[PDB]
Amino acid sequence: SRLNRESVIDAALELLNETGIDGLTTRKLAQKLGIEQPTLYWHVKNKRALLDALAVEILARHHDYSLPAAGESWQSFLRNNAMSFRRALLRYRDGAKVHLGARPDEKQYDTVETQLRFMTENGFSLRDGLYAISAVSHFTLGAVLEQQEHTNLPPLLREALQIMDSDDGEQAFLHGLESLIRGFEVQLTALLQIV
Amino acid sequence: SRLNRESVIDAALELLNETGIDGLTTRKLAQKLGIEQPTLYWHVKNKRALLDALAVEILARHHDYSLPAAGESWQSFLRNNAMSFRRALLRYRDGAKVHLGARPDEKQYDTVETQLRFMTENGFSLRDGLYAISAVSHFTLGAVLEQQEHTNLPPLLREALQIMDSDDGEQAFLHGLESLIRGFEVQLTALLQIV
Ligand SMILES: CN(C)c1ccc(O)c2c1C[C@H]1C[C@H]3[C@H](N(C)C)C(O)=C(C(N)=O)C(=O)[C@@]3(O)C(O)=C1C2=O
Ligand SMILES: CN(C)c1ccc(O)c2c1C[C@H]1C[C@H]3[C@H](N(C)C)C(O)=C(C(N)=O)C(=O)[C@@]3(O)C(O)=C1C2=O
Ligand SMILES: [Cl-]
Ligand SMILES: [Cl-]
Ligand SMILES: [Cl-]
Ligand SMILES: [Cl-]
Ligand SMILES: [Cl-]
Ligand SMILES: [Cl-]
Ligand SMILES: [Cl-]
Ligand SMILES: [Cl-]
Ligand SMILES: [Mg+2]
Ligand SMILES: [Mg+2]
Repeated sequence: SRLNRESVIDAALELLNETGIDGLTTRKLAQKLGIEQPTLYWHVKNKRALLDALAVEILARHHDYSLPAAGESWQSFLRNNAMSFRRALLRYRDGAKVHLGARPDEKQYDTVETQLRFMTENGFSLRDGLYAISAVSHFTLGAVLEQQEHTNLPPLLREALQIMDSDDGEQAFLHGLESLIRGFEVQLTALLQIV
Repeated sequence: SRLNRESVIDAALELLNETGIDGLTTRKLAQKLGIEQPTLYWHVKNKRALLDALAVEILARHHDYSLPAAGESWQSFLRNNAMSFRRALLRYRDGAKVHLGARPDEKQYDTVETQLRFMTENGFSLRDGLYAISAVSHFTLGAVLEQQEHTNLPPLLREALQIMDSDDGEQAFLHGLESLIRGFEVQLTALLQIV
């Protein structure tokens, strides 16, 4: 098949949905592409190189709300941004593990920079804006990994689980997301006051 | 060596700190114990069985704040509980991945039940208390995985990272933790009012 970057990644993602991350190997990627292992190696040095690239391509391809709209609030941008991240991470099997393992890369540097600047433009110190972004990010990754990694008992526990299972974990994600955004707001608002 | 449960786990944890989760195999556990693979298999059917057990033993051994103190608030219990979880997950290499992969097990059912009941006793609906517990849990896991899985650029990004690196990610963890607890409080407090 074609072994340009885009084609190698198409096939690696397609494989990831077949095998998950633990089973994704270069050997199996080579078979999928109908090529010998040493041909693939010209293109893809190892699995870590492969994963590094998938993590970025997944976000470039499906993470539509990297940047805020003109006039958008930081409440609404962190909302939309976190929702876009969750969806892009769920679109591929072990998506959040492929994300976790990778390097916030040169090509996304300007995305994350814009975000840190955006947050500083609406009244966050750098410090408190990076904490806001890292918490959203850590909350969203953790919920998505649980959703993905789950792939007689006491009553509350029985009912709680039954309820978590009702939907994908989206209601529990969006609820905690609102708590997190408001917590940030209550902090930002108070300034030097004891809160 | 001894192949009682406690001894098998001691050696598996010791191995996990040597290899991490990806390198932990039953074959290597057998070598570490000085036993043949089929002797180990009598004791430990596979890696998934092994991981299931480590995840639980890690919490039984080092997660000291499963349950709240007499008189403690739900703000302070979720604080202490999340801090105990983070520490227990960091005590072993890829601790959060060993946690993620496992089954909230019969032996911890009563711990998590007590917690769901505790939260309902201080004015949460079951629904809103499970969302509170799952968000703490998802936030803490995600921060711990990032801390663990991280194992020239634009300025804000440069300074932000420099700052994240200053400590282990504990300041960013404890800051987001306070936002999350307050977000919950603002929700719980309002009742039927628009907030
Ligand atoms: C530098 N900054 C404070 C941190 C701290 C800890 C982290 O674990 C991370 C960042 C940058 C953030 C930006 C977040 C952003 N958002 C809050 C989800 C985000 O939208 C993107 C993005 N490329 O669009 C990420 O790279 C991102 O998912 C990400 O992977 C990050 C990340 O992994
Ligand atoms: C049932 N409940 C709402 C959920 C939902 C999603 C989850 O991803 C989980 C739970 C139970 C929670 C309890 C939390 C608790 N805490 C909020 C951190 C906790 O202290 C424990 C514990 N055994 O002490 C967990 O099992 C726990 O870490 C855990 O692993 C959970 C977990 O994985
Ligand atoms: Cl072709
Ligand atoms: Cl080609
Ligand atoms: Cl290309
Ligand atoms: Cl491989
Ligand atoms: Cl002995
Ligand atoms: Cl023995
Ligand atoms: Cl024993
Ligand atoms: Cl194995
Ligand atoms: Mg990331
Ligand atoms: Mg858990």
